[PDB]
Amino acid sequence: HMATLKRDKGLDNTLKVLKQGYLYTTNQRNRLNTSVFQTKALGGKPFVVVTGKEGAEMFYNNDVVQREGMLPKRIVNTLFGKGAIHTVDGKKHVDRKALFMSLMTEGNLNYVRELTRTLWHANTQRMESMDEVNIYRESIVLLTKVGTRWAGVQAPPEDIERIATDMDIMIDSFRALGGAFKGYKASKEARRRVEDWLEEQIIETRKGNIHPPEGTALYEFAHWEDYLGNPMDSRTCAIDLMNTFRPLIAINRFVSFGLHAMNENPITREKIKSEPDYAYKFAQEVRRYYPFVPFLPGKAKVDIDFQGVTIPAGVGLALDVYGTTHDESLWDDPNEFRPERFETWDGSPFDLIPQGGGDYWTNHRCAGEWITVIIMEETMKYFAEKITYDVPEQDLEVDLNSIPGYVKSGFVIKNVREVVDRT
Ligand code: HEM
Repeated sequence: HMATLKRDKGLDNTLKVLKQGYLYTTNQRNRLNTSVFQTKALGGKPFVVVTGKEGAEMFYNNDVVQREGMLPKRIVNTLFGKGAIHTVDGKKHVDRKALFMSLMTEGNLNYVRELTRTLWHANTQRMESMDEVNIYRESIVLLTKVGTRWAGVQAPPEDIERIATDMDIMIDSFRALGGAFKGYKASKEARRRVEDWLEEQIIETRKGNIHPPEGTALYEFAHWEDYLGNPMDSRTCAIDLMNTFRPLIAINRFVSFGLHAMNENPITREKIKSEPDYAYKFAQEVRRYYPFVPFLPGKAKVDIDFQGVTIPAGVGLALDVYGTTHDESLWDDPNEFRPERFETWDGSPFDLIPQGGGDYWTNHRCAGEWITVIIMEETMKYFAEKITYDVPEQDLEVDLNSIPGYVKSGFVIKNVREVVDRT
């Protein structure tokens, strides 16, 4: 019958995972000479790490994989929220996921494109006026304006900076993989403030005291009823409403990385300007190449025969996101930033998985992938075409051994000047 699963042995390898970061799984495959291995982590719990197209296709087979209950409790407490869409499976999930996906119309996607473009255009003067601009921060603030407006949440200009900071702390809060860390309680408090704020909007909308536009997240979520005819309770509704735009705000990570790429590979700036298709390819290449999501947790519902081993019923599963997006058999020279690779990509649901794999409607795949690519296209076109700027000496390192993925400096620019033909 099948072979015995190889192990990264140890009672609990969480510390070792954290020390090796986005390279943990590749390091283990390499040293064990295997495509699939088991490790215990998160308090002695076994997880079988799977990768590649075959790992992704199996991970998103709902007949054999459970996702409910597999996120670390602390990460639910800070990043996603109690009872969030990420936390449910089966009919309850498909029903609620349809609500998220219903927002992703052609018009709403066009709207997010236009918002992003207008706000960057409107921000030029501010940025010229600054001695230096930390792109990670400036983009998170700008994207807070985009995301709240797109979601139909009215956010007073005077609150945007605090909101952005709260979002930042939440987005960062997967850094310990569910373990204790110094910043955990601050992350919880950020979450409580943002949940309280949104809950009030939901209640006021349901009472008829405010009138968000039809088709926005706030409107649609406040009024939605599940397959049994019941609304979300107000707190859960606020939680899932946040899940429509916190991750939009999180695109600031990719904005920073994109400017990093454009800096390291200056030909890409010229190509963004010259080739209309190229900004899309560039955006896709940022998502593939840079680290953000390391892996995703699930559980085997039944014994699964996979790549010559048997994965036992009840054991954890970890889909390797970083490893799949850097798989040398999927991506020629996976550690080269090369937007042109997208000229030949067939659109598979199972290779380009930085925001999950599988199906939008029946799997837990990111609802916001289209938005992410849109926002990145517009933002990179802006920085490539609309302004010039200098990049001072700074710490540009992206440490692959440290979750979460960041440019150490945030990516700082100076001497911003609008590009204007005045002749
Ligand atoms: C900034 C970059 C983003 C990253 C790296 C990202 C990544 C991910 C990943 C890895 C998942 C989980 C896939 C799985 O569990 O199988 C996910 C789920 C989700 N994403 Fe994103 N995402 C991003 C942006 C967005 C945007 C912009 C939105 C909304 C506008 C969004 C909404 C969601 C939702 C609602 C889910 C949960 C779907 C479900 O559980 O069925 N994401 N995302």
